[PDB]
Amino acid sequence: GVEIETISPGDGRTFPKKGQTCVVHYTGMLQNGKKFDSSRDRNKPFKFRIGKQEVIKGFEEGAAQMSLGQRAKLTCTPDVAYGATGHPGVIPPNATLIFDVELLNLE
Amino acid sequence: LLLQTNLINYVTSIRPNIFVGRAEGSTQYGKWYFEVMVDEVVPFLTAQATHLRVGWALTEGYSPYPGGGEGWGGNGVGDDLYSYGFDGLHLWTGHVARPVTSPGQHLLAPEDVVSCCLDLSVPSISFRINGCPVQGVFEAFNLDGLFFPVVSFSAGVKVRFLLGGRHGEFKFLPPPGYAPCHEAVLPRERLRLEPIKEYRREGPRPHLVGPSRCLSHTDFVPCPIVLPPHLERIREKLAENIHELWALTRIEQGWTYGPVRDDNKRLHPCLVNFHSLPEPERNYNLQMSGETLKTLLALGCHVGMADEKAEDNLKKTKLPKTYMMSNGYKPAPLDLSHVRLTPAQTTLVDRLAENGHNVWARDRVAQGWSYSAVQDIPARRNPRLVPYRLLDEATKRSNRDSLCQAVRTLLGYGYNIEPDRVRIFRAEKSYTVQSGRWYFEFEAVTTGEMRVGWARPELRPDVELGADELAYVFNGHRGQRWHLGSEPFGRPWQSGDVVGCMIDLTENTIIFTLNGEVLMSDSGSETAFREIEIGDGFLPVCSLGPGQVGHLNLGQDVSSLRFFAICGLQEGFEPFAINMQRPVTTWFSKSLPQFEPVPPEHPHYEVARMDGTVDTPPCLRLAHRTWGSQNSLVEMLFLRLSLPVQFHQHFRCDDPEIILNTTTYYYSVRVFAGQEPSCVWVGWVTPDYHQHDMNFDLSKVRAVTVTMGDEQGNVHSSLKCSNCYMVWGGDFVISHTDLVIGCLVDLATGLMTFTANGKESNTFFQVEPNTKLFPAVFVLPTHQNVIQFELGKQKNIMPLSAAMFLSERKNPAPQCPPRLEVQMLMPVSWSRMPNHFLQVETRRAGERLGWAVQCQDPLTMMALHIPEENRC
Repeated sequence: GVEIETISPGDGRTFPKKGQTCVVHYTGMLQNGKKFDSSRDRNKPFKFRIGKQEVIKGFEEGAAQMSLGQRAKLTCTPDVAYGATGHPGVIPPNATLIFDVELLNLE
Repeated sequence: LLLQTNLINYVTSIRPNIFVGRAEGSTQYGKWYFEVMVDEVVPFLTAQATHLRVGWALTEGYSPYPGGGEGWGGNGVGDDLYSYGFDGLHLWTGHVARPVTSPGQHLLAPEDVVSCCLDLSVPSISFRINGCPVQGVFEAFNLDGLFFPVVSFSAGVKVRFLLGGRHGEFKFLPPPGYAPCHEAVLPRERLRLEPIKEYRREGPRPHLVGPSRCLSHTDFVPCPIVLPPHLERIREKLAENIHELWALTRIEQGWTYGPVRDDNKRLHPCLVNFHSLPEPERNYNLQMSGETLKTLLALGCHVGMADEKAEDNLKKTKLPKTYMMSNGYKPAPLDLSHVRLTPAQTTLVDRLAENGHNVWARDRVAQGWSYSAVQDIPARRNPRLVPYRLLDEATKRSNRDSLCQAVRTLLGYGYNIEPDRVRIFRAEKSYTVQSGRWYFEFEAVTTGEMRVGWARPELRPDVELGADELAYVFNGHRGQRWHLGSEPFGRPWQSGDVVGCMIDLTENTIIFTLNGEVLMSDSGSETAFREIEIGDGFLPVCSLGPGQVGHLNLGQDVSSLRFFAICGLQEGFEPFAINMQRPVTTWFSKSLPQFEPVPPEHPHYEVARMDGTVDTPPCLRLAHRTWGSQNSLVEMLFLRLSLPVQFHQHFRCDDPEIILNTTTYYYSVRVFAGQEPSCVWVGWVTPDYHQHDMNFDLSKVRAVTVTMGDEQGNVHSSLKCSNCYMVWGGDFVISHTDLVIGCLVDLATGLMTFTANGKESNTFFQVEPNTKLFPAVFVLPTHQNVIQFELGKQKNIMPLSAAMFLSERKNPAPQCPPRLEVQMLMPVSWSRMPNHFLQVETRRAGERLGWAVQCQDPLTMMALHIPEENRC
């Protein structure tokens, strides 16, 4: 279950399809309020291909429901993103992940 | 467990001079309305988002400091229980975000109008965005204080204010019963845009200010015998005198005698005489004369009756041909030109005029009137319904010249009448000097209580600056030096003078120079303090009183020093920062009390961590060292433990099986003999608690009740946010037995029940899913033995050491590690001024656009997070 709560409105007609790149200037957080990732401290936007299983399952089912220029807030459940062993050193096991994704250009 | 770092933005806060309060006697309306229209917001100027919320706050609590605070950082509106923020889709109060269900939910985009409704008669604070109301309001809040509009913006935000019709243009019409916010401005003040709790103000030559004296809660309220026969006959003679004085000025400006009464036609019905006045005019004068002598001996001034022959020898004043009116009849008032008023009577004529309007303000408030800037007779609003110290000088002089008439004629008849805290601005401890000769200066913009000099780096902010042996300081208001007492020295200050301070560590002498002139004492000595030890060193210190303003030029530039070459250069003294590439950082004192551990060598309180026997669990005690005579300090101290407990993020919704699967924890305290249980408050404290008052009670506890429903009007949820979740010990019970107050928490359901002596009570509390709670006991010591934190385990519930530590979650034995100590809330603490503040542009642009405000400078800083106290 991915809960997509919007933050700023977008275009509402351009949505990502298969085999298409996206650029996403996200910043990820935990449930407690501690930030574990940001793509704006590096000033380099994250770019990924949809459908080829680069990102986690919660990220792409989260990025597919948005529009161009829309900025939303996801709450990825721990079942869909790093369930048992997690990522060692960053995210504790069985932790809820929150993402403030923003799609800049190209669907 | 370890310290975290992140880059956080800077935020400000600006208010107008619109304070709204309610009391027993409330002279304001109580329900107001204002609008805020945004026009330009950058979404992401830096890596963190631009923080922008809108709402109200109170006076004494909302102190947004630029460096440090609660949470990770960037504290503004909504980050405490004192302020109420709204960003478009979150209702911020108490540093927890509540998401709303509003049509078209988004952030505060440009070209948006956000409105804030307020009512104090019943607590309710509503918000409507772009003419559509939101489904979330704040109720059951505390009203001990005054409310004012606050916005808090990060870098890259321009926003306009819409306070009233005279200052702006309301794009939406207010609801019926909500007055515009421009009417509650006081007559002694014009509407300004100012920051809150400031310490740095930029000037032509940066000026350091003191704490502002804001308005009190009971300052807006107005505050209020037999009569002997020797003064009962003079009440008619004074009443005809005032009617003769009223008819004299009325004929002088243009009123005439007539049967009908008209102001525009200038008709006066009582212009002939006092007996020619009608009966409701006559008895009104005598009750008003009966009131003003009723308050005359009510202040305590003694009157006597003498020299009756000299009063009868006094005639009426001379009236010329131009003095008599068009009817042919003139009043003949008593001449008071032989009698001159003394300043003792000048102080009493202000006190009688103060008592006359405050009894007029209370009776109009009892009728049902209120105050506004406009004068609306059918709306029950009149602009002079403020107390006498908040009334303008035009109305204050008008009633004093009207009451100076009645005093000097009664004096002409022979009757004789008988008569927050303090800020400390010091430099950093890495710039302390040990040798050589150093000089700095201090300009005084506003005269008053300011103390400048040199102090050692081990200076405590709790003591008054100059009453201890840690500073050699010179006070300039009454002209005396302060070091282990007081002694007169030099001259008093004026407004606009520079005070030069030189130290010389080679001869151990300090010289104070006021405006280039070397100040001498009464004995003739030019040096002020002699034979001072070096020790740990000296650093320049500066104190400013309440409301005072003055910059401390430490002497970084040589040409910026005004009186350096006149005195203090050829003697050998050098400026402080003569070769420094960056400006000197200053460490200033806070008035926000923060928790910190008890010192081991404290003369009044001490603790002792006692070990656990087979009968008594491992426990710790506080005992008063000096309870009897010899400088005993008995004031209410607030004690808190060092580690919090953390509730589980999702709620649930003896035998070894029941102890390993339970999530409920217990701790108790035992109140000793001789300690009265009325002064004992036991429970839990959530970390944003910064109230240190010696008159603490559970009614003086911040509580905010948020109710958010659907668009139909029915509610969906009700959450109460408080910082102090405790109970009173006097409700449970020379007591010879000991009172045991226990606390029960369930981390799965979030339910807290309080037990006393093995009996459960009627109270219950529910918390947020993500919160932390500190076990605290607030107590006033009325014995040598006060309290005792006992971390014991009951029959089937684990002690508190399992919830606070992860290694001992499954060990049920009670332990007391040295990381568990007790804290105490000292009222002051040391923090550091930042070197670059946010530059704000305040300017009114047009009468319909409103007051515009903007900042564009990007600023970031790094800070520690410290997760066990959630304080940056």
